[PDB]
Amino acid sequence: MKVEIDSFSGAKIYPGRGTLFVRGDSKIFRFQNSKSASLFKQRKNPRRIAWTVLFRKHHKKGITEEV
Amino acid sequence: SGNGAQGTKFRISLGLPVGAIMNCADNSGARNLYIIAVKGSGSRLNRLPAASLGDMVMATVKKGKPELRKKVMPAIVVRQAKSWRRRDGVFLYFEDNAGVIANPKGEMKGSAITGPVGKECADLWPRVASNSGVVV
Amino acid sequence: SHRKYEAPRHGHLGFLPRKRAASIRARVKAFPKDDRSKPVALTSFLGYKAGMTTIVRDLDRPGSKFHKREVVEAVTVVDTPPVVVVGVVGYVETPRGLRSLTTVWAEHLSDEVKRRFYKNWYKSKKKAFTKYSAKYAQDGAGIERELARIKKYASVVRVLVHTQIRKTPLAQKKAHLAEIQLNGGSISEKVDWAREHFEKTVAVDSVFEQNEMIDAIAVTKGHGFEGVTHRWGTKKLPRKTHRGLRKVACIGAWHPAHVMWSVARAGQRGYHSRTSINHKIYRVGKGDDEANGATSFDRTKKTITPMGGFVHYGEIKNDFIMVKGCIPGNRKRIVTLRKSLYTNTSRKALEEVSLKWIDTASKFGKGRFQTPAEKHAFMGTLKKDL
RNA sequence: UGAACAGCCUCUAGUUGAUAGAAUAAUGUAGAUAAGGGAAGUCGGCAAAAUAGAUCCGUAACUUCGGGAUAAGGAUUGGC
RNA sequence: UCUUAAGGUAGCCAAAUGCCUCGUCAUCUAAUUAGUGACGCGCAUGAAUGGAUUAACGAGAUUCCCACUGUCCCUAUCUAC
RNA sequence: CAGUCAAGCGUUCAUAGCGACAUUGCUUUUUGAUUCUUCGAUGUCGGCUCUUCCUAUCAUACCGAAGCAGAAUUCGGUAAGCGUUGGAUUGUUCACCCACUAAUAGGGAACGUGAGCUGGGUUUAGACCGUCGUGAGACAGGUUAGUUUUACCCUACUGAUGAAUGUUACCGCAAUAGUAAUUGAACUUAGUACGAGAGGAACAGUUCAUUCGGAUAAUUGGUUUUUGCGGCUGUCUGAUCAGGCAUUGCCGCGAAGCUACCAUCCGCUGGAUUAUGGCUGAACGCCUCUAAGUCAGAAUCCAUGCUAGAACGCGGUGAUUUC
Ligand SMILES: [Mg+2]
Ligand SMILES: [Mg+2]
Ligand SMILES: [Mg+2]
Ligand SMILES: [Mg+2]
Ligand SMILES: [Mg+2]
Ligand SMILES: [Mg+2]
Ligand SMILES: [Mg+2]
Ligand SMILES: [Mg+2]
Ligand SMILES: [Mg+2]
Ligand SMILES: [Mg+2]
Ligand SMILES: [Mg+2]
Ligand SMILES: [Mg+2]
Ligand SMILES: [Mg+2]
Ligand SMILES: [Mg+2]
Ligand SMILES: [Mg+2]
Ligand SMILES: [Mg+2]
Ligand SMILES: [Mg+2]
Ligand SMILES: [Mg+2]
Ligand SMILES: [Mg+2]
Ligand SMILES: [Mg+2]
Ligand SMILES: [Mg+2]
Ligand SMILES: [Mg+2]
Ligand SMILES: [Mg+2]
Ligand SMILES: [Mg+2]
Ligand SMILES: [Mg+2]
Ligand SMILES: [Mg+2]
Repeated sequence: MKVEIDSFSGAKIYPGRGTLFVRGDSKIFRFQNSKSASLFKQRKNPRRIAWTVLFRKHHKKGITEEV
Repeated sequence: SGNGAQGTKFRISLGLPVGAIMNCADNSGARNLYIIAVKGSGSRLNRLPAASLGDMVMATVKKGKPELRKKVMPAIVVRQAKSWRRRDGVFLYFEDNAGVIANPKGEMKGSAITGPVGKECADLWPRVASNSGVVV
Repeated sequence: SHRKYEAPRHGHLGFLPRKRAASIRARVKAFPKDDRSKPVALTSFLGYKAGMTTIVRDLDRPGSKFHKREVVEAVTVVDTPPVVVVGVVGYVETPRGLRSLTTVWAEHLSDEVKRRFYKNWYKSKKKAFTKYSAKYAQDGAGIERELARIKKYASVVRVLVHTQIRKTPLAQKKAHLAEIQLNGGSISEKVDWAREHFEKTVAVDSVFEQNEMIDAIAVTKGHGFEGVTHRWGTKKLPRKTHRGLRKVACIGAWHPAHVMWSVARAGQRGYHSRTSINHKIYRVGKGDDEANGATSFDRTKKTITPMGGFVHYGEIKNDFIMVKGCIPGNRKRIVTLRKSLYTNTSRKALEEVSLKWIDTASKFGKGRFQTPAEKHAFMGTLKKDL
């Protein structure tokens, strides 16, 4: 197996979990749950949601990894 | 499935009952497909025959060039838009329903495929696989 | 006139009546055919249904599309603490059916097992088997004679064992006692096996084995009084139906001037005893071992218990049995596990199974992590952490 | 509030009257929500859903020249 | 050629008026006893018994299309009494 | 609907398959004839839902015959265990086409089923047209609108308690009643057998699927009064914080439970037979599956298994009160 990375919130997706979505332009988006999937359907910018990993890195929260 | 069915496929959730209108995904010049039957479907009281990804269906063109109108022809569904569970454990779905035109043997009338196609449909009809651009 | 369009039935006529079961524990109505060649061993076991989970295993089936490729399946986990052998009974065949002739119990009984004999344990003298205990304290006077009486007769020997409810997270505090036929040989040897096992425990790994083909026997989940539409899966009446629509329109013709027994009607649904067959064991867990959920490829020290414990059940501190598919009965219910009645090759009952990874994520919702070590690693430190 | 003696909340005033208690089975009455499809149901789109205010753009056939017409079809609407 | 007092003119139609009839042709549908447009020896249309058309209007009847939806595939759940 | 005879058809040849001229029957799913019951009322067509039964078997199981080389087909037997559909038009029963399927067989149960539904038709009263009648009016001629009442009683059925069997508790037995699984496709066999070629299988094996059934909620989806969190409108509490009201104020997410071929798992093998094909073998010195005897065999029957456990069937076991 290979553990997946969520396209919206970056949360780790384990086998058998979440839903996979293929857009008409052949891009695939994987959602760990219905919560992220629904927000994606409302055109919500991941950068504007306060708990997505993309937001946290962009706002430098818990970024003590790289010096 | 039927004459052109090269191999077997696992069961996938039905998402296209009869009377559904479905997008035409090839270059044959048809715009949409109207389902009137499904090959290999069973019989039951009041149970509408339903189509799934990769199933050969008896379809009819509702929009397109006139020489494709007014006549019935086989078709093969290439996009489902309803989530189904692959035995690897994933639920996946496209954003719309799509299919192509083929003869009873499975030779596609068109020559090219627009948009991605499902891996189950491509693995089952060799001719559809050849003209498919992106397979998932 | 005749039926306009022919349609199959609704429900199963061979599963009548759909009444409540006699007891909360389903009774094994048949045991595997006995062969007097193998060593004396049990043919069943007692366990409790904890919950379901998700497993990842490489399918191995030549010719299939997913041959040597990865698949995801769902299994149920049954807690199986070892049971205590207390008492054996013999059965002599009669032209009127099998009949028990004698019962020989153990000298000492645990507190939990004898609580089954009292409907009010708290206000009681707890005088269970006290004078029967006085049958002991002499060498073999009243007991060995009864055992010999079993040997001279009683072609079929069954063993009375009870669960150790105190080892489970349940607050039941009362044991479950049941019978298991021994399918060894030389019935004189059968009772010898039982007597040596009085006041002694038996682990589940001594009965079932990996990849073995077993069966589940338990009482299903009850649902109380149920309408006909859901009790039998009948067609709902159209929307504009006066006097209700979740019914059956015609329940019988004019003649016979009676309601047939085969017409679906409203009644209690669920809580029936069922015997589900053909369920393959995947893993025989050991409670005295951490990393119960660790496979040869996972290699992480995690037990089968998910984060926050199994929903409505708790933890799996004891030995557990996890079988492919779903078994009848809800969580916290006693379940009886049985050997297969017949030898089945099927090229799928002979399949060898080796797991890859166990879904230990919390079942209390859309769980994301598998271990608090992983959760802390992902989220980093928090305000609760100092 | 709002175009408004519309609907919604409040002041003066007036009531707190309609046998009650305990549970939350089936079938009901009233109100709802439903993945994919979209009338294939049905005698029949019955019922329900969809549209809806205001501002701006645009508006066919036909015609008794008055209408059709809010035709159709589009865009905008908050707070500071 | 017989006959009436006159012999259905202008118009219109399988029309709410046509038995045969599910009339014939075209369109509409994959498929239509439905609908529409044409034909008219029309059982038994037709002129203030008013004929034909008619914009607008209609809680009037009928056909199709778009959007819409548990009407349905196929049922499921929730709340109050 | 089925026989009996057999002039002929069938290249020759009555009976592979048909069969005239005649003649014997069966059924009451047609329509007739009669008026025996009902006019101090048994709710009439059709459709929807549902159960069971019949076989004159459409398919599936196993066989027999051919004008059966193969494939396809036709006739016939045992067979009602299982299934026999989705639609366009019509109120339709009926009918006709489209399409799938193994097939889209035929019927009954007060022409099954209205205190189960609907009311499209027929079949009150309003109204329109055509024909007829001077007229009121008539028309199995056409059209439109037209109230579908009650079950709390007994039985039946599905579920649910329950006295007496010294008391109570536990573990059991099994008389009886019910029963279930069904079908197709693809690969391989094999472009082989067979055939001049054209064409062209089957048995064994594998992967699946159709219909049905019993469960279950790990995942996905649905459901929201968790009124759990957040946001938004109007008003009210001097403002803020926090809140009330708008019959759950509205929207987004939403655990648990319930739930979906919208989700997952599972659905056993033994004997005796039918039709039929055989053995030995007389009757009938020969011959014959039959007369005695006997072998194999169908989705058949009975069993294994599964369900309820006689509340007047039974067994084993623990304890069995002292003002
Ligand atoms: Mg959810
Ligand atoms: Mg129907
Ligand atoms: Mg029938
Ligand atoms: Mg179910
Ligand atoms: Mg009504
Ligand atoms: Mg959960
Ligand atoms: Mg104002
Ligand atoms: Mg006001
Ligand atoms: Mg009152
Ligand atoms: Mg219909
Ligand atoms: Mg007139
Ligand atoms: Mg009469
Ligand atoms: Mg009468
Ligand atoms: Mg009377
Ligand atoms: Mg009556
Ligand atoms: Mg017969
Ligand atoms: Mg009759
Ligand atoms: Mg009926
Ligand atoms: Mg009745
Ligand atoms: Mg009238
Ligand atoms: Mg009048
Ligand atoms: Mg007149
Ligand atoms: Mg009349
Ligand atoms: Mg029996
Ligand atoms: Mg839910
Ligand atoms: Mg012989």
